[PDB]
Amino acid sequence: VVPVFVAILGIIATTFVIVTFVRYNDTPIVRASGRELSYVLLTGIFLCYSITFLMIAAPDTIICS
Amino acid sequence: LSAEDKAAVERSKMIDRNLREDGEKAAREVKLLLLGAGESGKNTIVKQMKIGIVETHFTFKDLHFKMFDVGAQRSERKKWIHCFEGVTAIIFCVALSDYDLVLAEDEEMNRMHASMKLFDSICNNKWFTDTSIILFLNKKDLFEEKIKKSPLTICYPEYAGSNTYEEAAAYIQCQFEDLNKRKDTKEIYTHFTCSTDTKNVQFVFDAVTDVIIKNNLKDCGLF
Repeated sequence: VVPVFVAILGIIATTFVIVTFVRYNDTPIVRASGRELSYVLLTGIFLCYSITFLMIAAPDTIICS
Repeated sequence: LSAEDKAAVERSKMIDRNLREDGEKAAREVKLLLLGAGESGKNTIVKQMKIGIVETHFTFKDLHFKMFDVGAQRSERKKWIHCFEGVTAIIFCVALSDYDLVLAEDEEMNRMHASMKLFDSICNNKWFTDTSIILFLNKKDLFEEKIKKSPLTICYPEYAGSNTYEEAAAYIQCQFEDLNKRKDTKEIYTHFTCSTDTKNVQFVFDAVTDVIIKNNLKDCGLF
């Protein structure tokens, strides 16, 4: 249970950052940060909590892969 | 294809290779347009950079400059001004020791008003919307010695300030940087030049380097 809520809060925070960057696309601070690579890095951040959900799941043939 | 045609294609390929090499060599040089009044101290600045059109190549810290000059071209500037659309920067001279003088035998024309008119024409031209300007305000020593006997009210009726080299020079500088109506695309680098200054090449180097980096950042969509 504890990793689940930690991961959920992580997902919510990452979503907030992504949404605010989309809404403020043309501002100097956002443009100076390498937008096209910023989104890739944020996807990388998003994947880890899904990794939590995968490791808590029941072992199977698909889940091992 | 005959043997003669094969020789012709060989020769054409050699010519293409030579042209590509020459173009790559020419793409890495800073091109400067030197503008100003005839007596605005252009000659001294030209002398201390290098240690129809007149061309002056010079190098600083492993970088090259060509520095074209069009002072001796008495004709319509609208006809040939577009040949300089892609230059890196524009250098403009003012000669502050001109606010109490007249020019062109008009006998009612302040020299500095003519300089401001020329600056306004060049800064807001259609071919120069994203080209930075290096403004040299030279002959400042004559201004310092002269400012005591004559006040700034001859050239500027509204001054509301003191007669000192600290406030009048800044007043003239803020007049030239207020004629720019494109503050969000270009910028003006102002420097005070004088006899035996010897530090103007480095100022030009810094300004041009900042211009190059800003252009490269804007091309990436990173600025």
